[PDB]
Amino acid sequence: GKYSSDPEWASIKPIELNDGSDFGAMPLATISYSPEYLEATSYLRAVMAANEMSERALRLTGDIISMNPAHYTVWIYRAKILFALGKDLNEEIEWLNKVALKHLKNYQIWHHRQVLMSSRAHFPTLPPREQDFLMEMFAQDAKSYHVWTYRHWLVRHFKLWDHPREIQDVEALLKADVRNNSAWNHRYMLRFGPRDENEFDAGLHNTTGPSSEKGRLPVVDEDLVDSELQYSQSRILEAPENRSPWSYARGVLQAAGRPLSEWKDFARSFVAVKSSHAIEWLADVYAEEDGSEGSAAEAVKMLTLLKEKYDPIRRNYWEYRIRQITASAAHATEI
Amino acid sequence: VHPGIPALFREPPLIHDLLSTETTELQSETVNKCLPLLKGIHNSQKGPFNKYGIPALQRKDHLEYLYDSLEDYPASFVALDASRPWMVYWALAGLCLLGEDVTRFRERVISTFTAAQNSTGGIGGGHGQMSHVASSYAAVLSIAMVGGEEAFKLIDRKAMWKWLGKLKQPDGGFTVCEGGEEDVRGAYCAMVVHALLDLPLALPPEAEARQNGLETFTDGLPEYLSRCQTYEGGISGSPGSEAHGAYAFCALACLCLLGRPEVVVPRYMNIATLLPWLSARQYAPEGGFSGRTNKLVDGCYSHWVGNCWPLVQAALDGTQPLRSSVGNLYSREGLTRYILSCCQCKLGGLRDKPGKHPDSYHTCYALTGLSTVQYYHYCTDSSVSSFSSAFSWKHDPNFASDGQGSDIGVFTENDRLVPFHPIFVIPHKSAEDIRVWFENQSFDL
Ligand SMILES: CC(C)=CCC/C(C)=C/CC/C(C)=C/COP(=O)(O)OP(=O)(O)O
Ligand SMILES: [K+]
Ligand SMILES: [Zn+2]
Repeated sequence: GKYSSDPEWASIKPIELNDGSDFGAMPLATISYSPEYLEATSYLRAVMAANEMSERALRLTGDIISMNPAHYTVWIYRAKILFALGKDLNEEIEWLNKVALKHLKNYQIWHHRQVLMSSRAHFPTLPPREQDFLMEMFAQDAKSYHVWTYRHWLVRHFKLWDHPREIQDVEALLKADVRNNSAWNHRYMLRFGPRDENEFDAGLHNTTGPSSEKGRLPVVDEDLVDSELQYSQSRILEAPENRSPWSYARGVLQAAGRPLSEWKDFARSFVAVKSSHAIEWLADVYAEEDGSEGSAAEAVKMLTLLKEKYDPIRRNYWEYRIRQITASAAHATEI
Repeated sequence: VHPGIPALFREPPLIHDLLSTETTELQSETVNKCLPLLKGIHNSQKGPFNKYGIPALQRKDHLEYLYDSLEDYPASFVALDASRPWMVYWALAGLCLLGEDVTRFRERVISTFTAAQNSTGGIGGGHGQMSHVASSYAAVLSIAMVGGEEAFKLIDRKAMWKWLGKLKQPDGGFTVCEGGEEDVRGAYCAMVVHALLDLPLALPPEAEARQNGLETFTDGLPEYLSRCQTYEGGISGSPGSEAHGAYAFCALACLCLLGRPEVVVPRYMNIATLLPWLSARQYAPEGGFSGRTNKLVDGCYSHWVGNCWPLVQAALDGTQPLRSSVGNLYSREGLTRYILSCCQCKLGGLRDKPGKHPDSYHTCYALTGLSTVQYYHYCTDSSVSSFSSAFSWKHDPNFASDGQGSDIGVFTENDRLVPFHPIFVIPHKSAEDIRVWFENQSFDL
């Protein structure tokens, strides 16, 4: 055994695996671990029990990660050691990049990155090639949930909402694939996400208010809103059945306290139907913001197009909307 | 092609953009793989095909797959080391769904989790792994399913309470382990463990979160979950992240552990945006649910998205006294077609989608979703608890249908599974029995 024969390791006795297979009934879903993994993990048990913060323990964590990067315990213990020993975290990040590139789907690696990067003593400002590394990840999987979550954290931590690479990288990803919802979601954070450092993080403004008003901005930059809506329309015209920019625009209008009817004519231009989202948009405009006679019937017509032709799998939801509108109209008719 | 299959499940959508991107390439490929299976004409499919053109649930094949999944794995499966408690849960859950008595696994469950419990509290992936809320959730649910005083006694409740108290964060949420990530899955798993073991609501007297003005496990929690809603209407894993079906389930189920659905859900979530986003998870012709906007259907979301529906529907209907209902606001027919026509592997097990090998995670959650469509699940004014609302959920069968319709049961009664609790994701009796047993034990000194 590598560890058991190494004089570097002589001073500590490993703790052997107790899986339950010896005392009583047979355990379930067992794994016949390799001898190398059994030995390394027996030494890990021993060093963690001793709370050992050492160079040998650090190497051991690296070895275990090479065999199993999905071992959540070893990553947490590794971070403890790095901080306890005052290790160079720039070098740890360069190593972590290599592990990340080998295991694209691994999320433990990305929590570890956040833990390291959060240390202002080591990383007082955004490292100069950090955004490029995130783009090397997105070039391989543009919707990676853990990498996007890390990038959200990074923006809040280094206050990057107006940093031009955040918007540029979103725009490069949306040029490559305008249907990348993860990039749209990050765009919303950049443009409309709450920034008050004295408040807990939130996806939307106004979470202390009534839930129907969630997202409402306390102060609206009207020119920014116009610009973002223009951008959304431009992207929609490239691929009108793409849900992402329509949902983004609804979020923008909600944040701004503006009505869906600001886009009535735009939505009508897709109606011969080029976008089911345009139909749903009109349904809501006619049902919720138009108080004129006949508007409720038109909303019902739009929802009937959706249930019969343009998005029929959601028929029960469309029918629920029709029922709501019909009840509302009947209430209006009686008052 | 069988006459019982509507055109909706046999053709791609009517509207098709000219612009090709990676998203549409993958979406097209997925539709093309599903279509022969939806039509029931793929040579991999086993009958009998019912009047709606859908193959039987292959119960014996799945049983054998799930029993096999509880035995030994070779060295190559080392990455599953930290997931061993999940593997036990996914298998026992699938076996229960399929109508097996899992009592005979009591001793083996005890043997498995005894070594995985840490003296300082909680359960981790196995001997020497730190306690983790997901391992602890999987272990508690497994213990609930097998039942018995001996399995219940395995857990050190006081140590579990002390350890869970260490995970409570100033912002109201929970980390998944000490030094680990904070996300809504962490909050949901922690609170399920807390509820099923009847832990004290107060934080331990020395919990660090008390320095931040918090007093109980639920202090600041629904506010935290509200801050995870996104502009899309869905709910993300942590604030500002992307709306995702798995986290919507975690957050909605967690809210329903805090009070009645019709009180808590509309208070902390904007239902006006949540409802259409949840509805938009379902695609045709596939019939199944995707987890996020512009991504692909996957049979595991039959649970994560599917079981959001009884929660949201209860928020709209209100508590039923022991009356009309909004009904089902998604297509049970589509989901059933996706699971039975597309997600069954000929050799046993269920899968994410055609082209994927089965695994026990996908087997557990596709079956859990199939069970959902077969029941009315609703909450009542009658609780087994002495989290009151969470223990008030009851069920009635939603029987197999005849004829066409917008809200129909296209499984056969031969395909009927055991009902699962929509919050606890185990049978109602299993959740009831564990909670009541712990309610009747004094908290350890
Ligand atoms: C109780 C509990 C543990 C709940 C959580 C369960 C759930 C599966 C968590 C993960 C969700 C999310 C980050 C998936 C993205 O993976 P993906 O990109 O591979 O999948 P996608 O394309 O479907 O989004
Ligand atoms: K997990
Ligand atoms: Zn899946």
